[PDB]
Amino acid sequence: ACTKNAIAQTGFNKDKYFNGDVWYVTDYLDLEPDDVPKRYCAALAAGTASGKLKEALYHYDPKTQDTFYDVSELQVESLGKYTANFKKVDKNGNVKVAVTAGNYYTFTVMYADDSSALIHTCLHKGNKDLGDLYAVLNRNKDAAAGDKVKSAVSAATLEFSKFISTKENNCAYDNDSLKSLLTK
Ligand code: FDE
Ligand SMILES: [N]
Repeated sequence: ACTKNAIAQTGFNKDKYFNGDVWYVTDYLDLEPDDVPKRYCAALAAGTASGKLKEALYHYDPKTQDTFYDVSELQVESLGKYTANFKKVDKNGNVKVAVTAGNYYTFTVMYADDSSALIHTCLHKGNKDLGDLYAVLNRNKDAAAGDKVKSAVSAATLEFSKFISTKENNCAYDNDSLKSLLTK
């Protein structure tokens, strides 16, 4: 179960975050960490598409090759805090698993600037028991976490040393599919 009410960044700039571009997960912290593998690849694109706030996700397990995409129309709880009822789609947006009650995640943007971010996410999926998952994002898939985002990790009373890097997994991403999924 999730336990954190993450606080959104003061002065969060939604139009900059939700600009349609890709964010790569570079490091993550799962508070119930047999919930996610120690090796993993994820990325997202976030933007407004025909007036609707949307997020597209990509996950890839670099060892098993398990792959999936998702898209959601986000609902606003407060500035920087969203609820996302997801559908699993192929890379082209064709629905594999429709939106369903109880399949949603929340996310909170704790820190963002033009190039980096710290988010909290709480996933709910069927009768699974999942916990809080923080992620450091960058616009550049290879970027080491800088002082702005690391300071935000400390300000959340977390230790960056505990975050697991994605950098050594040979992750390669289909950026074109994340961007195009925003419309789907
Ligand atoms: C490492 C990592 C990182 C991440 C991130 C993320 C973000 C930012 C967001 C998210 C979300 C999500 N996820 Fe995530 N993630 C991860 C992981 C994961 C896993 C392992 C999974 C599977 C689960 C189950 O089913 O069991 C997921 C998962 C997930 C999901 C589900 C999808 C479907 O369709 O089913 C979702 C919605 N993820 N995510
Ligand atoms: N996740």
